[PDB]
Amino acid sequence: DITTTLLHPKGDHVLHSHAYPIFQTSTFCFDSTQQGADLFMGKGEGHIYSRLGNPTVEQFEEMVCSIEGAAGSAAFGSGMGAISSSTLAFLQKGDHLIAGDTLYGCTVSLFTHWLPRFGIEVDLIDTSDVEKVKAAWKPNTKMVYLESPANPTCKVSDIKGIAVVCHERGARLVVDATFTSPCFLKPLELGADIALHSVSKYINGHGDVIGGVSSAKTAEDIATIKFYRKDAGSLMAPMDAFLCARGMKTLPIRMQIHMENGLKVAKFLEQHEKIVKVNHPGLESFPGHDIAKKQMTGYGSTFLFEMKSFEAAKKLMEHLKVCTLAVSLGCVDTLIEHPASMTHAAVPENIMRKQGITPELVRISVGIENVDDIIADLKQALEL
Amino acid sequence: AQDITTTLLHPKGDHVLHSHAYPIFQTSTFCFDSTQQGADLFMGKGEGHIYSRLGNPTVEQFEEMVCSIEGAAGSAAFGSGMGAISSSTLAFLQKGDHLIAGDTLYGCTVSLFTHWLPRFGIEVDLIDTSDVEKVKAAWKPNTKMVYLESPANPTCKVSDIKGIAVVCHERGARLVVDATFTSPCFLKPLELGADIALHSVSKYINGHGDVIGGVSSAKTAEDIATIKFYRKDAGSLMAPMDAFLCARGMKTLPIRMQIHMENGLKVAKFLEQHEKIVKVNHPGLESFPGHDIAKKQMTGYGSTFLFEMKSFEAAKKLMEHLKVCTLAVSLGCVDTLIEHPASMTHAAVPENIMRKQGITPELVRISVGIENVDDIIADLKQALELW
Amino acid sequence: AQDITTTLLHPKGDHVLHSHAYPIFQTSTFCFDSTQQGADLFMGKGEGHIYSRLGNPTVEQFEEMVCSIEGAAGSAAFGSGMGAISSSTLAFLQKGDHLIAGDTLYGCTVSLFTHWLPRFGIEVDLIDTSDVEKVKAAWKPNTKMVYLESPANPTCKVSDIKGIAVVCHERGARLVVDATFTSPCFLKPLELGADIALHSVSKYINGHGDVIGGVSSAKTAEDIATIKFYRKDAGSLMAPMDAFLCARGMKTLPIRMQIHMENGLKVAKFLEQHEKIVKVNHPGLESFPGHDIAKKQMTGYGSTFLFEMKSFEAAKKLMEHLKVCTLAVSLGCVDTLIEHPASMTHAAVPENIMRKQGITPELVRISVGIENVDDIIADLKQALEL
Amino acid sequence: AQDITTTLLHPKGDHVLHSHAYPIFQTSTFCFDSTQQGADLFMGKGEGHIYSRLGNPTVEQFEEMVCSIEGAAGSAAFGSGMGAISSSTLAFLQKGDHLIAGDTLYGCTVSLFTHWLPRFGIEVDLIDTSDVEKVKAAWKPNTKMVYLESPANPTCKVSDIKGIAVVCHERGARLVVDATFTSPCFLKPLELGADIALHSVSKYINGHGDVIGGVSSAKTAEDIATIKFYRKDAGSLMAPMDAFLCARGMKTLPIRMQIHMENGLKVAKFLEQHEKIVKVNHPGLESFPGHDIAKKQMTGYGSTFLFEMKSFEAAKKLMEHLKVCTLAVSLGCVDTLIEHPASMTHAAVPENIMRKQGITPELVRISVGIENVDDIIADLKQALELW
Ligand SMILES: C/C=C(/N=C/c1c(COP(=O)(O)O)cnc(C)c1O)C(=O)O
Ligand SMILES: C/C=C(/N=C/c1c(COP(=O)(O)O)cnc(C)c1O)C(=O)O
Ligand SMILES: C/C=C(/N=C/c1c(COP(=O)(O)O)cnc(C)c1O)C(=O)O
Ligand SMILES: C/C=C(/N=C/c1c(COP(=O)(O)O)cnc(C)c1O)C(=O)O
Repeated sequence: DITTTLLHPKGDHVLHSHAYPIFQTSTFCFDSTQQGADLFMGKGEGHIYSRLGNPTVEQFEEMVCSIEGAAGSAAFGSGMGAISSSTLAFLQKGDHLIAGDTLYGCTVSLFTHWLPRFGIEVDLIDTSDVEKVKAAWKPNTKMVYLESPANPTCKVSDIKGIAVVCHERGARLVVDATFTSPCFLKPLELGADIALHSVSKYINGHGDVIGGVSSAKTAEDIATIKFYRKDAGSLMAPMDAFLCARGMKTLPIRMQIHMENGLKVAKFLEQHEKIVKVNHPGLESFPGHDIAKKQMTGYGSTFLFEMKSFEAAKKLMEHLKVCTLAVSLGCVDTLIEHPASMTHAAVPENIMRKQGITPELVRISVGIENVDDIIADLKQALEL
Repeated sequence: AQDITTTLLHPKGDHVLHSHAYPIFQTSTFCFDSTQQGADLFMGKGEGHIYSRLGNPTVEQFEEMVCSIEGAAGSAAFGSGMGAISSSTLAFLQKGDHLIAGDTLYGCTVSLFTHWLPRFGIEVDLIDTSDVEKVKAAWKPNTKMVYLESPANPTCKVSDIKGIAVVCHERGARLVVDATFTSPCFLKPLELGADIALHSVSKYINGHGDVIGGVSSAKTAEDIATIKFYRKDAGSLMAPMDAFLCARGMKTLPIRMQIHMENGLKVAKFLEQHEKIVKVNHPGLESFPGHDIAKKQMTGYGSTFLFEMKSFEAAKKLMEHLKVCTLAVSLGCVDTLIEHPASMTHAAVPENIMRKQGITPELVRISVGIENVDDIIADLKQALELW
Repeated sequence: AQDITTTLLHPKGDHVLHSHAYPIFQTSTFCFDSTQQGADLFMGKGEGHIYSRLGNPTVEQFEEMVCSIEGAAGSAAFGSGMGAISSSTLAFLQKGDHLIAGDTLYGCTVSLFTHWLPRFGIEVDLIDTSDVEKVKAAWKPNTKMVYLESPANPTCKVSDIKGIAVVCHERGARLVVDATFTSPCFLKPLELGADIALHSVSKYINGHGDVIGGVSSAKTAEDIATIKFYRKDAGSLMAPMDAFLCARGMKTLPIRMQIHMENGLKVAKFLEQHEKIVKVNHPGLESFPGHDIAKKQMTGYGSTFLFEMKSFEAAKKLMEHLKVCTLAVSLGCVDTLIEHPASMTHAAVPENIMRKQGITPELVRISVGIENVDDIIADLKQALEL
Repeated sequence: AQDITTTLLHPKGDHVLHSHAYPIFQTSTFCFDSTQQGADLFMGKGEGHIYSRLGNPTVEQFEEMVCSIEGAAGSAAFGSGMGAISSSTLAFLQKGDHLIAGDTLYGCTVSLFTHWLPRFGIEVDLIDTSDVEKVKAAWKPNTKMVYLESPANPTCKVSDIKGIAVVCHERGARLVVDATFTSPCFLKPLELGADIALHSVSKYINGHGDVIGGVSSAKTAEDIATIKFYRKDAGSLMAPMDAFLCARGMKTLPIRMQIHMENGLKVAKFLEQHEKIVKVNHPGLESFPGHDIAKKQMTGYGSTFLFEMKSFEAAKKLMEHLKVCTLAVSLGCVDTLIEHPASMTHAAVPENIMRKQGITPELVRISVGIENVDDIIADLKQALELW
């Protein structure tokens, strides 16, 4: 399994240190002018300046790279840094982007407010249907951007299918795989060109850092991403890379519990009288199931369910003793949130409708607490 | 008027659990009391926090410190100076807009303005901003922004910020000034007419060579809100631990800058009179073109400057035989740094731009630290006197 | 009743500024509202903080977490396991007192008991604590404390904590137990009758090999107050950053221990049936001397144990041709560690005490991590075939 | 002779992976090349590391900086000043030995010496060490150590270190000096004859009020080894992150101490001439007993000192109405702190020792920071002139 690989990453120890040191430094010394000049031309081994490359950050990069099966990986200050760099490194004025109609709030914001200002045409469309992608296609389409399962509805897209369309028609396929982690979803393995995550979520898993990572199938593309990063300036700080690498050491073990717990909570909720419906990709009733079952080796533990009214949703969210009312996901403890008024509050009403987000929906992120304790907490907030 | 040393040591805000040092909020998310209290914070209603990308208390304390020396309506911290530059430009500029920028800029700003902006349909001209008439001559009906570095990295070329600000204000353009080389102790672009002042905190502000970060300050509440809206989507964030270090570094900014200024001038004068040195580009020297603008618009000088040797081989012999100065890029550190712009910080700048910047293989850039100045001068002197 | 996994993920206490992760109070000192309020806090009156050596909120959060698994009146965090050991013993023992300690202990514990305590006028007898009668026989009118590790470092020798605690209760002596090797998931000494339970946090509790720290937990409020009073003067503090990392590490302690246990047992059994191996000392093996006491007193096992090679040359050959296991001291990390006690962790212990501990150039100690066991066995197997 | 400022900015030792800032070795253990190479390291042969309790690279960098200003054979870092004091005393003293210590000491040092040492069969007398004759009169055949704090916390009482060192040297006792209040910039006890100089690093050395730590330096390789042998068993360690912060703090130590010294003297003179102030105990004042000794044995003054108000009520009124000084214990921070010894730092000192120490409810201790001195003085003045 992946645990051994993550505990035994490639490369040398620094001064025989067992834990890899924190290179809390901005700059690096040169042995000579020639050696420094050589490093700026990409010749020889070594470092220059932490924005171009930091050993502690590179160590975390290598960890993600190996699990993704990439040619390379780039860490950023946030998921949004990885997202904006994995798109604006490639898209320019006159290009067209097709994006999933259902996305994290700030991704909607990026694609909807910023890209069109830079002359980039953007269409949000229902990517759970490959033919809708073929129809939205234009002669200037350079990229398709997917989340799958999507935030917050878990809507599934056919990554393999869309990848074939992209390869045939000369477009990059970019997949935000935050919700599932690289334990269970490896988009590069499905034909995607770029796979990215908010490391703030499962990969770090401890709710104490914000970070992003992007991984590219080709050496050229990862180099472009790092060239953009050098100029856009969204970096992972060395301390944060130390914590992300450290949190990643328990990643495969944490996901196993996340997946089993998310599944059990979802079923509990699904057969409860108070719950209209549960959107979990691992349920036989959920419309994305057959594709998700086939394209993923497991499931994350964040999903959405429907209450009968706003009052009922508020009442449930406000009477949990173990679950915490908070945005974010993928933390070791259970989080709960209300998309309409929180993570997706700023989404234009028209895109809101297309996503199917209403005041009755509540989103949960199941931690690794004992399941029966979290089922019990939900139970008393539902019935009592 | 309370001195700046005092202001930086006593920033406004409540203590947290009576802690003397401001804690490190190494957290991603924040808890809500109720769905209403959370919904409201997302609406901008009420006091509190949601998520560190949107606002982190440790970072916010550092932003308050900066906002207070700058005299701004607000400040935003970033993962790097480049994060601050991207967000202070691309937050306002859009396809069809025109930017006038100084022709002498930090190499990666050159790359940003030259490779990325045009790909986004932004028109860019690099102009000699030391001449206001040339800025006027480059102006177009669609000009939206002027971006300046003064003194410029690495040649110390001085631009008339005041004079340029008048033209921006008459014609509806934002004036954005990168004041990294001088620090906000000595250069306050918002007091000179700029709309935005920004810094690589990586340099003087932090001062200890152990953090990369950026900060941008705006004259107007609206502009700082727009910048932070961009930051939220573009994602260049200062990490809580890095904010804690920069705020800590900043506690000694005024006294460090006083020593930097005085050391830098003494080193420049020593070099200026040395047989081996052809020319010294320090804006505090009377021989420097633009000394008169610099002395009127600033209140001191940073300690990073450029000088000319007789040859490239002479520059290398100097650079490689120092025992106190360290050969490395960056600047504004407590210890003295030295580098060769032509093959290092500015090695990727396109040939025509490098020629217009005046960067040759004979040039050496020094960033003088806070060591005893006699030790620094004796180190340079022994290297210049080598067999 | 809430499960321990849930308990560790939901520590008691107020959030600071609504922060989800508990903040790192990297501060030395704290402000007072008024002279009266400062003065009151110095007298233990009212709620609040003064100075991090007396108490730091980040450190106290970690302390609360540990106090909960142990079932203690209170816990104290220190700069190291040795700080915990020194403070848990010398806070109580004074000139003329007598201490009985297990004869097989961590090397620096031996150094502490054998070099420093007798200089402070404290009499120390190291005796075989796996036999309760040898404890009774070694007793004196001035015996104030019994100190144990079980299973012991590095031989895993098991003592009957519960039987020894009865003797201590009867005779007016504190029982102090170093439970580092087992973690508080599996061994809770305060539940067996011990007065104090301590750990090198550097090991399983943190579990990520990147911090050094100690913790001590006491059955009574008066004893933990005494320990903290010693700590105020001796000055072995846990740093706020390290407390943040230990609390964070501890968030996964129960799942990590479960894997450590099952992994360790599988590796012990593989070695027990390999022809190159004379014996395996794992308290969870049916063939191990104190197995019955250990099954009864503990609810699982740590994954650090000792095995015997045929010669020094074979032991060396094994340790130096492993590709996954790392040659290094320490234990309880996420990754597998391996060490040669005779020349490393216990190199400094006097011949005298080494004879009685049964440590020889042929013993190798492994600390099995949470890697896939099949990878650890494959590494071991490959080295044993050269 | 290279200045101390330069020396601290340019410490000996190789760079790690060419990193300009020294990395933080947040690790517990270290890998061995072979069983022989590890065996060797346990015997003390070869270069390298084993385990962070025995030695950590980031902590050793901080130790070398301290060793370099002290002039020592080696230094050892601890989790606190109290860890440095414990390990500097109990590593040497054993049952039957006798210690002479100053009668005016930091509260917890009093607790250590009067509560813990006697329990270990060590005999202790607290003596007025400002009188060398009183030290000689308290000497016994078994005296093994004299421990001094000078100027003492909180009364600034001055001991003659040099004169007392002569007696220690003649009679085979170690002289241990706690030099926390003055910093190693201004007081170097190893140059005056001490065997051991120690500090709470939590104060001036780190300077930023965000770390608790201790350091002890010895004149002899054998003594520093014994101190470290004790440390490995007593377990008071400086954490790698804390060592990183202390080393970074120490980079500005000389300039910070220069401002502390000047500010502190100016505040003392202001208070000394103020109608509301009865007496000022600053060892830099001509009116202070022991000024002549302090001026001869130190090359400057710390900025923490004590003054006497007309009453407890007057003291409380002053302490509670300041806006730039912060009411809190500790000292040597960049910002100004103020404290009431009688009910705070020394509230736990036995009545007899407190009468000997001279501590009354009328005394206020101020630790003067690096704020502009006019701002600090104006803040004191407005509080002293309250309705
Ligand atoms: C508060 C944030 C939430 N999500 C964020 C997120 C990001 C953005 O990642 P940074 O937050 O920039 O690291 C990217 N991609 C996905 C699928 C996401 O869900 C949340 O929903 O609760
Ligand atoms: C290695 C870096 C050098 N400069 C950087 C720099 C930045 C960029 O700031 P970050 O490096 O992104 O924090 C922005 N603005 C100015 C005037 C700069 O000098 C250097 O010159 O040596
Ligand atoms: C290198 C250290 C090893 N052990 C340490 C240890 C300590 C001491 O704990 P600090 O090292 O002070 O945290 C206390 N108690 C026990 C049963 C221990 O094994 C080791 O054996 O490999
Ligand atoms: C709050 C602390 C104060 N003092 C401390 C101190 C220590 C003890 O050092 P740690 O505090 O253990 O680093 C040792 N030696 C001296 C002369 C001291 O002043 C104080 O006075 O206000």
